[PDB]
Amino acid sequence: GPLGSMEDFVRQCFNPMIVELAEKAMKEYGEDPKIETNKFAAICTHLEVCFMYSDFHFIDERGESIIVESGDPNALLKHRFEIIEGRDRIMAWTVVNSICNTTGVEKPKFLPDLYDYKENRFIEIGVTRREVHIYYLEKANKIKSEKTHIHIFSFTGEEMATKADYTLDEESRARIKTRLFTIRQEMASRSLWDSFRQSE
Ligand SMILES: O=c1[nH]c(-c2ccc(-c3nnn[nH]3)cc2)ncc1O
Ligand SMILES: [Mn+2]
Ligand SMILES: [Mn+2]
Repeated sequence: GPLGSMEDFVRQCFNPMIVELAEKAMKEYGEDPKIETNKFAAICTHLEVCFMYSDFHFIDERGESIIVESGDPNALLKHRFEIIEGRDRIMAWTVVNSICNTTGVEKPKFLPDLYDYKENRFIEIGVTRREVHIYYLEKANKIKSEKTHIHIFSFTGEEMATKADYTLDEESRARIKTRLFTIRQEMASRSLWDSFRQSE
């Protein structure tokens, strides 16, 4: 079929909030979304997975973890996750320092993606177009800090997580995998996938 533009794919297939946050992130690092387009799409995808990982997960009045998918969570519930990704560098470290001084949890050396108030740990989310194990190993080597939990998704449904602890229920992680499958399939119909995959 005809080759589409990755720009078009991104703007048509990700929520505008995600696209804007990705643009802001690339600007901050001196990267042009209109030239590093596979990167733009990868940044959107990862950001979306971070949001999806956190979506609908609360902690109840009794202090326990619950899932609320209706868009009307009662006011006494607290979000289970803090989202660190998507924030500019100053605000991200501000949020991390806050958590670390509050919870007593040690300070990471690089910004992680989420903080889990149930499991009391930072999470690094990975999304890879390669084998999850190789990618798990790469993230781990950069982290070097036994505290941060790593959770890797691929575009083909494989996951790998620290100590085989997957944090979330199967249905939550299936939502993420279904979304990644949808992204891959749509890129493929626009003849964007092979390149996108190979560029990692
Ligand atoms: O885990 C994170 N990953 C990424 C990410 C950034 C760029 C790319 C990329 N660049 N060129 N192609 N892809 C892929 C992932 N950003 C933040 C993360 O926490
Ligand atoms: Mn990150
Ligand atoms: Mn990440």
